[PDB]
Amino acid sequence: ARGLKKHLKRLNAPKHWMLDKLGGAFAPKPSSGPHKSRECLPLIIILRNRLKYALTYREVISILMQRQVMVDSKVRTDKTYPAGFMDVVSIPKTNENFRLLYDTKGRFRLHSVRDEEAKFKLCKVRSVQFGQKGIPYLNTYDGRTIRYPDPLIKANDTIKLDLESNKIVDFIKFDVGNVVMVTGGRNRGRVGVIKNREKHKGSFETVHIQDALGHEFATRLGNVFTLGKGTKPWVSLPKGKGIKLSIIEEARKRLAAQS
Amino acid sequence: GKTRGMGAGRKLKSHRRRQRWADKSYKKSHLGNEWKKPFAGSSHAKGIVLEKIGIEAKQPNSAIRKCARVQLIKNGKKIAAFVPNDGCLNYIEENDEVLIAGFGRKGHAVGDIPGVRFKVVKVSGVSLLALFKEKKEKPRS
Amino acid sequence: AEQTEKAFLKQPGVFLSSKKTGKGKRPGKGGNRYFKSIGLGFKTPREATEGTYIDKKCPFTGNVSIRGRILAGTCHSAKMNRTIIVRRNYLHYVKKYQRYEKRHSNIPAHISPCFRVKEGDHVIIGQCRPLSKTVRFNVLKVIPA
RNA sequence: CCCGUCGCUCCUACCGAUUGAAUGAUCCGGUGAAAUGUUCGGAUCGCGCGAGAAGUCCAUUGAACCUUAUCAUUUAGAGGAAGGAGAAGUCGUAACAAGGUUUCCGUAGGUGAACCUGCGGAAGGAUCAUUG
RNA sequence: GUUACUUUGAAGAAAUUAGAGUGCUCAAAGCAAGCCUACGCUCUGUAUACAUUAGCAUGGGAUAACAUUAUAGGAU
RNA sequence: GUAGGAUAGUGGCCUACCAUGGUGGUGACGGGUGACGGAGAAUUAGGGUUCGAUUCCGGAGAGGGAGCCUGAGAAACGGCUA
RNA sequence: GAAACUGCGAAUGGCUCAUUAAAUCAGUUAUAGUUUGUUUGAUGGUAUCUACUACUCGGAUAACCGUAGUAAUUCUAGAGCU
Ligand SMILES: [K+]
Ligand SMILES: [K+]
Ligand SMILES: [K+]
Ligand SMILES: [K+]
Ligand SMILES: [K+]
Ligand SMILES: [K+]
Ligand SMILES: [K+]
Ligand SMILES: [K+]
Ligand SMILES: [K+]
Ligand SMILES: [K+]
Ligand SMILES: [K+]
Ligand SMILES: [K+]
Ligand SMILES: [Mg+2]
Ligand SMILES: [Mg+2]
Ligand SMILES: [Mg+2]
Ligand SMILES: [Mg+2]
Ligand SMILES: [Mg+2]
Ligand SMILES: [Mg+2]
Ligand SMILES: [Mg+2]
Ligand SMILES: [Mg+2]
Ligand SMILES: [Mg+2]
Ligand SMILES: [Mg+2]
Ligand SMILES: [Mg+2]
Ligand SMILES: [Mg+2]
Ligand SMILES: [Mg+2]
Ligand SMILES: [Mg+2]
Ligand SMILES: [Mg+2]
Ligand SMILES: [Mg+2]
Ligand SMILES: [Mg+2]
Ligand SMILES: [Mg+2]
Repeated sequence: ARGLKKHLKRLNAPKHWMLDKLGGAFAPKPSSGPHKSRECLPLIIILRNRLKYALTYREVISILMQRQVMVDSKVRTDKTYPAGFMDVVSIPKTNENFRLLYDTKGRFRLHSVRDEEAKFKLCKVRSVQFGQKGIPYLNTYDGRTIRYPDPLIKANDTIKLDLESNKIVDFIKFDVGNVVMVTGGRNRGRVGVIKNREKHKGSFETVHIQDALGHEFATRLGNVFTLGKGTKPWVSLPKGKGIKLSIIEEARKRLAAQS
Repeated sequence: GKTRGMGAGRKLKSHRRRQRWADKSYKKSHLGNEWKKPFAGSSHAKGIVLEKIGIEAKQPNSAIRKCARVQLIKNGKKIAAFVPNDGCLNYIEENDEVLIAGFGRKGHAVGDIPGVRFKVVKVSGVSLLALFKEKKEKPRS
Repeated sequence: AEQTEKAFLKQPGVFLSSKKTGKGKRPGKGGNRYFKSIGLGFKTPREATEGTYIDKKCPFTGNVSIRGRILAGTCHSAKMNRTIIVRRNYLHYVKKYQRYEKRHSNIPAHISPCFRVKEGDHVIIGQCRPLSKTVRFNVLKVIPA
């Protein structure tokens, strides 16, 4: 190519969007934004495919251009706006507040939240460094930059951010014994407590996580998001509480429900 | 005996590669000579009828097998093509346009006809089968 | 001593004609020779800390950082100026015959003057940015053998 | 039952004068559009200044062409010489029996053709055998 | 001293293949859809597996390969 | 290899000087391909064999070369210059 | 509100497989070796200093209008505005 690609073929869309194979030749290409294209959920999918408020692309645009949808307390009129992990989606007209979280199967789920819970969100810190004039600052994995951060905060920690004031109200250090959710890989959407951390010089760090039922799994450091201090998450989890159920037990539950 | 060393994979591969050329079928499809043959790797070829020829049948049979000398349009090569069915040579004329197919044995003579590897399928855009059964009529011009 | 070129060779950023003295100054400060540790558990040779050679491509005293792949091999050739050929020997699996064949790779690598290498000894090379047409690796350790 | 020359028809390639031909890619040397940079230049335009076209100078990239040579893929050719196939051709009878001179291998020579002969060799011999 | 080898883990686009669910009238398919007609509900579903070699991390130390041994210039 | 130039930047990418180096029967170099590569397709004891121009990913081209303006991005051709 | 100036886009998409045999390409790496319109989050303190508009600087040009050239082209020259 001679420059940036503006189209996304439907087969090339991320699988967790769950787009029909014969729905069309194209999928909504995520716009530039706080979240990466492969790790986002465009507002068009949320409003049309998931919530079914809009029956078409045109209806999605019509709904959004009325300034009726807010992301992180800010009105967004971009259909392909990348809304990702921990983001808050609010529709004041319908009195609906949603938080984007990964289900046990690794797909974004619109988790309904209370009004109080909709006033804050969690962020993961990438690094802390000095800006111009020697002013310290940190940036999160959702594109945010915060100046004069708490000196105790460091990379890979989780900060509680108040959307109304855009200030850090609390933070969690990345350490063993903290409940976390996996945001990538085959174990995406699972929730557990860190057991130990393996660090290799000049290589990715491995994190070992134990599920509430005792199941053990490991993942990379960049795929681990801390949800609270100790074993109690700071936000409400979706249905299933990040517990991955084997296909056999899922089938047993389905058959039991059938009768 | 065969070589069996665990570090002797290269020799086994090379020996098989060299010995594959002794296989006639492998050599035919890997020497790149199909493009110098009259059909040049095609199932069919069109040509112009030059002359009707009778070919004596091979022993122990005795017959005159009717064939046509055809020049292929795409490369100008001249071949002998058998004209099947009774009295079907009467539907062929000099300077006629004929479609030629293989004789079924992949470039080899068939039956008691010596040195003939092709047959006529169509004449003047009409299949010989239709002409034999009177389903169609040969175009006048 | 090492001024064998048409230009004066010196460590960049190391001021020499200072009115003060580098008594308690760190390496590279106060005119003291600059050196650094490359990490990954590798030890800085004692010949680079107290040497006088100037080599901008030296991992420990130059302007090249080590990142990427760390490879081991045997010194195949040491005829170039500050460059050696490292021969890496490995086995390639031949799937159809379930066997292996011998194979080798020649890897040009920069060798700092702090190392003494000879054709036939084991070396460890770290990856760095392109240094020449074919050189992308820096000698980090030598086993005399 | 069987071998070859010779005689007829057809088919396939091979050699070949023609200092053969075409195309593609590299090699030697030469010319070299256009553009870019540089030197000079100053139609002209605004307030002694600023901007500035045509043109010109030397370089860089370099198409295109010419010369030399080498590879790759095709292709014409008077004529020559091979092989094969084809119901009922001519001359012999070389191989099959000890095939009527056992056969055959290598080498050399010679005869219309099969073939003959010399030297050494093999049994795939027509002898597994003379302490007779 | 250096490797081969084996175990385990991460990560490893979709589509295609295998495969769970689902009466497009059946089927090839598709990713639908089901209860009841509640001004609704099922947080509806849209699983899971596979993936040579080479690379990364981990446990083992049998079978193998390369290097070394005594002019002590050896170990402490 | 040293010092420069150029580049968005590393690099014989280019220039000056210096050294004689670099690859190769573990097949270099040269030639052929009716050779774009892959995800994949056909057939299926197992091992294998054959195919992959074509809707997904990556690359290249716009009759053949070359040069270039605009621009964040092109050596663009439904842009320009030879 | 036509027209026109200004801004942006036209480097995406579609098509094809000619060239290309460690090359493209696959898996796996690196940029501490660079550029990146845009989106998202943060961040902008000294200009006149003796001229001395900042309650706001100056000169043009399109559309328009009217004199046209050429066989001819979103070929093209003057003139009057804003
Ligand atoms: K006959
Ligand atoms: K008969
Ligand atoms: K005889
Ligand atoms: K005999
Ligand atoms: K005679
Ligand atoms: K550079
Ligand atoms: K250099
Ligand atoms: K290619
Ligand atoms: K632009
Ligand atoms: K415009
Ligand atoms: K543009
Ligand atoms: K790759
Ligand atoms: Mg394109
Ligand atoms: Mg006889
Ligand atoms: Mg006789
Ligand atoms: Mg005899
Ligand atoms: Mg340089
Ligand atoms: Mg292909
Ligand atoms: Mg082709
Ligand atoms: Mg097509
Ligand atoms: Mg494509
Ligand atoms: Mg192009
Ligand atoms: Mg054309
Ligand atoms: Mg052209
Ligand atoms: Mg072009
Ligand atoms: Mg066109
Ligand atoms: Mg185009
Ligand atoms: Mg091709
Ligand atoms: Mg490579
Ligand atoms: Mg940017």
